[PDB]
Amino acid sequence: AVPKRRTSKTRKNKRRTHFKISVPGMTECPNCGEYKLSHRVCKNCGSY
Amino acid sequence: VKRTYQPNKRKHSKVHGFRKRMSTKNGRKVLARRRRKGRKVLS
Amino acid sequence: YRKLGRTSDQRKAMLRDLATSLIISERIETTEARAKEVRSVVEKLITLGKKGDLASRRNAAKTLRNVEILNEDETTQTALQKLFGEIAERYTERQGGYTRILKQGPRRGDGAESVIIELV
Amino acid sequence: MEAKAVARTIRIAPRKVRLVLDLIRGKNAAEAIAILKLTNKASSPVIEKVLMSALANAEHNYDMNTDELVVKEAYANEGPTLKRFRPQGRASAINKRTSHITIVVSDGKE
Amino acid sequence: EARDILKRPVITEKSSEAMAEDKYTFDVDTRVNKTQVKMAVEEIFNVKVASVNIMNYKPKKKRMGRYQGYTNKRRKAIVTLKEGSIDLF
RNA sequence: GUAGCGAAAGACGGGUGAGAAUCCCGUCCACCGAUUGACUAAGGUUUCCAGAGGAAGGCUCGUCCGCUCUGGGUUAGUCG
RNA sequence: CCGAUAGUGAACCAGUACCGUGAGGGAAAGGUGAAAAGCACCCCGGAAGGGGAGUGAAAUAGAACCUGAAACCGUGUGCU
Repeated sequence: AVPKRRTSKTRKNKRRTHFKISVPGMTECPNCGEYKLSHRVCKNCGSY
Repeated sequence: VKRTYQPNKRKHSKVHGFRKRMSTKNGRKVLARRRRKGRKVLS
Repeated sequence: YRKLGRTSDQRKAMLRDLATSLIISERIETTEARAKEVRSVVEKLITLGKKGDLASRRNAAKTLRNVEILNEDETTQTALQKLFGEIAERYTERQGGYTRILKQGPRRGDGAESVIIELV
Repeated sequence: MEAKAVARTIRIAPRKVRLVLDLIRGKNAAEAIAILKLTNKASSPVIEKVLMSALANAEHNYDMNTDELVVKEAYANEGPTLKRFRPQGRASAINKRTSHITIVVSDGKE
Repeated sequence: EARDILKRPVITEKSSEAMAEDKYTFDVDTRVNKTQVKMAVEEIFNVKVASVNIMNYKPKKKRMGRYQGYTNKRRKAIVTLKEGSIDLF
């Protein structure tokens, strides 16, 4: 239960495709505040 | 569990030791060797 | 219900001392779920204090603790005294809720989606 | 146009941090700073510190228009790893890595 | 005689706490005794003593940058005199 | 970015500071309970204490440390 | 005759660190610049690190510092 062959870098990065990370929404605060995310109270000038 | 080397200072010095190995010719042979190697340390 | 991964007796003790401290503060910062589930507890509990009977007093004293706020002017009283004489008056109307809560950002030590809880 | 700044031999792997830096590749400072204050790893505040000095440079020295600044480029590469152990009763080893970080930030022009 | 033996007097918090009283401190030769010490200083300083204690000390180890070693042992010593005092600084 | 992160109930507040789950103060709670308790021996050799410090170390963190630096620290006619 | 995997074990901290109950075994570790002339001062940063400035014939000559290969790791890019 250990490697037979070696890991080709092709196969490596190919697997690491969905190894990512996404972001936060990051809207403005028109109800109250500065650019502060969708319905978002103040982390920096926020409303909801 | 018990392993080796339950130290005693005195017993160390006794199977070792200057006054010890200066007793015998076959002891005194080696101190030269430490000195003919220039190992800095004795006993 | 919700388990928390902690154990049952630990959990009961946790929740009750939690609610205690919260009475002392009226609001506090902690994790999310721990507040999510002290929520309904202390809604039941303020529901009790809304009625003032000796029986409710007794039932409260099961859950609450042997504590003393240094009340103002160097004064002193308990969670019990406070609950049955400072608060049920205040929320004497309300028909649910009685609290509110505050999503916040993660914490440093972990990805702790923390929350402040408040009172309403 | 381009200001620059660089973090030297930082106690993180590029495999650890390439991802956090693969987002701002082609963006503005403003959105980017927000993202750094938003998402929760330990890379973030450091990278932010870096940019703040980078634009301290760009402005104190080159005096360019901040909002029109986009990311020119930014990445990192390996560095001087060190080594430690695990007791275990008998021998056992490990390596602590580092990182060489670069950001270049332009007014998107020449 | 009698002056090679006391290499210097000692000063610190505890020393000054002792100089509060008639208890004074020195660091002296390492091969000596209370009695000869007394016999020395009682006539050097022209004073007399009630008592004395002694401790000894091992070399606190030491290191300076790829070159290290030890201190020297110290025959720290104390005297608890009875009359007069000392015009020290 | 896998496996693994060694035994003992923590919670809140207050503080701290650039920065806090991991430091401090507090309240409660909890555990040992012929003991994870206290003593002495050996054995260990200054890890001790007062400060100062993040660099390296600490199996996470780190404003803390048995880490570092500095400075101090062990007192016998009866004890042995 | 060798020129730092050589040459003696050792061109430096060598019979040394280290290992070993014990005899005994036993390492690794050379190269700034002609001149330290070893980056004055500003900016950011908790600092560390930096960007300028300034030095120098030169700083991809910045103290681990002559060049600086390859494995390895990255960023762009034209055709895919």
